[PDB]
Amino acid sequence: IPMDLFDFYEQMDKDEEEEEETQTVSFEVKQEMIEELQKRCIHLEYPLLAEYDFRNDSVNPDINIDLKPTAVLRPYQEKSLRKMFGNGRARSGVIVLPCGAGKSLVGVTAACTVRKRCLVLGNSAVSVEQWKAQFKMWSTIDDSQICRFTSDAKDKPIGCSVAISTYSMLGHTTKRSWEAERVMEWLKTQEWGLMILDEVHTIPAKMFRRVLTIVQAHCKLGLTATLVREDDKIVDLNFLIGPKLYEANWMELQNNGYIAKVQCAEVWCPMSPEFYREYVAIKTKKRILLYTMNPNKFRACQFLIKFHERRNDKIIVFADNVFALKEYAIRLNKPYIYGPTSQGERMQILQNFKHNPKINTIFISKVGDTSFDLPEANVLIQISSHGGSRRQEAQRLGRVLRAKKGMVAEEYNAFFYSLVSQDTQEMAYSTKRQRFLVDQGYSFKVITKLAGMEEEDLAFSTKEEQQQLLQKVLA
Amino acid sequence: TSGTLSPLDIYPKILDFHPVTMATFTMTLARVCLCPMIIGRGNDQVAISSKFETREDIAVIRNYGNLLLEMSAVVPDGIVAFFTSYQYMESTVASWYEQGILENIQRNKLLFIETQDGAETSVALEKYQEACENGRGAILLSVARGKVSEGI
Amino acid sequence: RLGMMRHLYVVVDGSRTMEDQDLKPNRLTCTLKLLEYFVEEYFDQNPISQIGIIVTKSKRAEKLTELSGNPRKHITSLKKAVDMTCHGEPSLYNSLSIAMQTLKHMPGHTSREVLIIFSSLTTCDPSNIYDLIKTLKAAKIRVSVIGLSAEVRVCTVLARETGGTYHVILDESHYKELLTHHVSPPPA
Repeated sequence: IPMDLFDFYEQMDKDEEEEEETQTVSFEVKQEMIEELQKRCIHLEYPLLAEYDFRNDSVNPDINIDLKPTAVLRPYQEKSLRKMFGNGRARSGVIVLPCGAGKSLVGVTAACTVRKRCLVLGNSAVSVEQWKAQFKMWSTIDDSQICRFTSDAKDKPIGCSVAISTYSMLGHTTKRSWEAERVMEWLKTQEWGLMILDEVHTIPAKMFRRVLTIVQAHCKLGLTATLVREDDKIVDLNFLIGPKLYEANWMELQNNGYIAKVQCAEVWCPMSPEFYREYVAIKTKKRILLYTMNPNKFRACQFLIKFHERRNDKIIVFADNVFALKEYAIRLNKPYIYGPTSQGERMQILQNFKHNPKINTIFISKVGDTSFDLPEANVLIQISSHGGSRRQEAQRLGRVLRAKKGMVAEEYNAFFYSLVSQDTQEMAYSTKRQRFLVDQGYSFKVITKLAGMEEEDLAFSTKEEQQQLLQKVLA
Repeated sequence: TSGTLSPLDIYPKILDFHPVTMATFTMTLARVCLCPMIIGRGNDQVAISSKFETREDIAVIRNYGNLLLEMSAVVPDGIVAFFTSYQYMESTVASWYEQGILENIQRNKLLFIETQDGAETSVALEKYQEACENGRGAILLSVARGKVSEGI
Repeated sequence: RLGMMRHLYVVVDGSRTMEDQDLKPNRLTCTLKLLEYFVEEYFDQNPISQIGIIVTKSKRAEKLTELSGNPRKHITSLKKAVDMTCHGEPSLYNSLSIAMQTLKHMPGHTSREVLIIFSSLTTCDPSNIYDLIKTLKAAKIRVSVIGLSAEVRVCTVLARETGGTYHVILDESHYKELLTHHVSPPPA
């Protein structure tokens, strides 16, 4: 019976003296006792099923957060917290929802419900500042106990939620990675007990994974929309944070005056003289530029901007590469936003795009992801298949697009487009993209021709024009 | 007697005597009657704490004012809304005569306030029996203690 | 069946409440569609007869078909009405006055009848409706009401006082049963 049972720490492992012989592990591996990774503590179901239990004799009895107030979440989010009360730590650990519908609120509520000494992990200071703005109803004495805790200073019991910090490892002041042995954990190194991760996909990377791996970490919750990069690490995240409690939030459940119905499309474009000579012959990182700048595909992108500007729709055009961004945008004479565009000029372009009926198309680089209050529109065109994550295409779509007036309860009232050059490595991404969007509940189709592109003025009207671009791209 | 009294105990409690008991009518099936309760329908429906129901504006505005309007507009029949006091009744229905500009029901109902008059009471019951939602016993507000309890 | 001749004024509720989806597609669509089925069955049972069609909508009365003995006008009018739908609130007093004016003209041995399909709760008319009900019973104009989920007392008295036919309809099957009862002739 476990009334005497010791349990202790060595470098990244838990060893269990004079044992109760617990299920699901090897025995006398190198001594009479059981020995697991720290990170295996998460498997509380394997003892719970057996009817086994354990005690935290290493406890520290100091004080904790109360945060008694409540707020109102979206109908699935409320169902998702209600499930978490239901399931408990044996059968909980991540939630997936867009970066534009209430993820900050799920984190402050997840900490106010769970109610333990908490450390909040985030990607960015702006997101700490959005959390703070969310959290003001549960903030103790409004503004006299909230503080930041990162590379310049630390103070107070709370802040953006409870104490927030960043994932970073540049040196001894880049907080969570550097501090990962001092505080956290109620069961050993026992100052705190609860972990809330915003942007949770960020942690299972090869160096970062160690922050999570080198503890027992009692309660853990993660929140994300991108969930994984193109190589799919996600089997690891079940171990590292916990299993996935939720994924859906389909626009099928929020149509009539609520968000958008999006017609999704992929566009297959043919390939014009000289560009495949050179695509086929070049194996280097330049070849990405011949399939993105393919003038038949540029003419589809131009024709599509013209159709939706003729109807006065608002359009964001995404370009994965600053070269591509500027070659498309300067030719189409639409503003662009990227890293080196300043805050003053970005806020002028974005205010113009949202409120000026003359400024209806803009071009944007990778800087929108991971926190660029991207503006509202009704049309999204991606010039390329990229290598950022099929799941980030759906986060980006979801956070940017809304219903056009009048038509707020129809089958579709917003539009997404991804442009693909036929007979290239750009095509490989489609059978995955298509399967992921339809599994996310989206109506998605393939457009393979445009015989009305043969009825109007567009660029690259000759071989000589196309040759002028081909020489510039090759250089 | 009092019509119903089946749990029996309160009368012997009040008397400090133990009468002979008897149930002395044949009753009809439960299905002709329906006795609902209302409190909310999603997990975000938190405005009904009623720690100070006489002061909780958000609670009066939310399902107390809003559920009444949903139920009355959907179920279009002659329906009387009973209240615990005049002050609640006045706050819940903005009416033609509002206690504030900030009150949360907009729909044709009739009032039943103090200085009721025996002749004036009948006018409101003539209106409710004749037609429309509104009248006395119809889409009208009355405090439960008040005269409407005599009925017609 | 032959023995006498009937005059019947079909009156339909074209108020905003008739748009509702409670009775197939919506009440307006289900009622006009079954009412077309009734006209052909009533005229087949009653070869020497007449009908006229009135609606109450947007707080007025409008004549969809004039009083006549050819069924074709009435099914063509029920077809033409569905497109223009329903909005607003009844005008029952003005509809019983135009119907009265046509019915008063008719001779001694023919019936006087008004058939009303009712999905409202009152009517917008200022005029005293009780004076007009007294006048219907003197004139021998009989008024029947088929109501949707509704028992509002002035309509029910009005159908009882004029002859005894206030009926409630809760399905498309029940409405076809009610119209088919009205297809049935009077004694002679």
